[PDB]
Amino acid sequence: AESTLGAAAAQSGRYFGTAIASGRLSDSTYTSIAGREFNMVTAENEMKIDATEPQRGQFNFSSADRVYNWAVQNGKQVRGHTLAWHSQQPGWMQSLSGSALRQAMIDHINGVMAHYKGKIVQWDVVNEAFADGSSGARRDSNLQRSGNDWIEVAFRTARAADPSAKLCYNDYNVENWTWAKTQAMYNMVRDFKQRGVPIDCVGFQSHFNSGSPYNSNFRTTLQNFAALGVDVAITELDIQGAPASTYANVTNDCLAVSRCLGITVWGVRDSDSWRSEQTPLLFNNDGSKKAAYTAVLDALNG
Ligand SMILES: O[C@@H]1[C@@H](O)[C@H](O[C@@H]2CNC[C@H](O)[C@H]2O)OC[C@H]1O
Repeated sequence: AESTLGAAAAQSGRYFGTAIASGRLSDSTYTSIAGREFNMVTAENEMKIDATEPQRGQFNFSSADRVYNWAVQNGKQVRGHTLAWHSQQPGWMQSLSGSALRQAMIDHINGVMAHYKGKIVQWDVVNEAFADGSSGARRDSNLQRSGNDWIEVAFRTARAADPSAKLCYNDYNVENWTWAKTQAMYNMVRDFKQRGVPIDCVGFQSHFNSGSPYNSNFRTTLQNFAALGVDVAITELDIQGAPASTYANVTNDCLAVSRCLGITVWGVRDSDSWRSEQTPLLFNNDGSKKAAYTAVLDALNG
């Protein structure tokens, strides 16, 4: 047994990560608890398209590198998040469509991945490409309107840019095996594997709440994606109300699936959360451990 989340995960070769925000890196409580507890970091915003390429062709890695360097100085690996996405696009990219957008998408992938080549264990190459609801359709965006192949092109680009990185597709509302969105993502990954599209991993954001609740069948989802020949990762876990039982359940689903790489929670203290009103994380506002912390640690320790 181990006394911290990352170390406990590492006993089985897994990680326990968090999202890190550069604007919080002057908060001594934040940096010390995050430093102690996690062995994997995702930048909460700093590696997104707008942050890294604020004008076309003009990269700015200052905030991204602050997060990256904090991670490596503190003994963590890094998940890169995210290269191609409808959200948080800079204005210049929102104005592009079709072939011009395709070139810009490719250029963005190449430039960001080159900056971090060999340094990033997993990239969320593509984020949130499916619609919610019963259709299983692709989400509408400039990217999708450029062609159904946008996603595969992004992956092929990423494979060439950094052959050392695990290339992940990341999404939410894809945890429940019975949901249409989950099935759409399953069919995509299966199709990609069958056609030689390079994809190594699927990220389950795992933003569980009353409208999109955890189900025990998450384990079935994880198993079934693993059986396609991809790793699986829980990438942005948070749970409305931070119920200890649900947190243990998710943890045990990862531990039960050999291809589950690890778990990232989407922030440190409840007050750091993008959904702080839902108190959905493992640490209280004052940095103390919640009941859910103990349930996760105990699960990681068997
Ligand atoms: O600061 C928030 C940030 O937490 C949020 O992160 C996204 C949550 N939804 C899924 C995405 O994959 C995450 O990047 O993005 C919006 C920011 O304002």
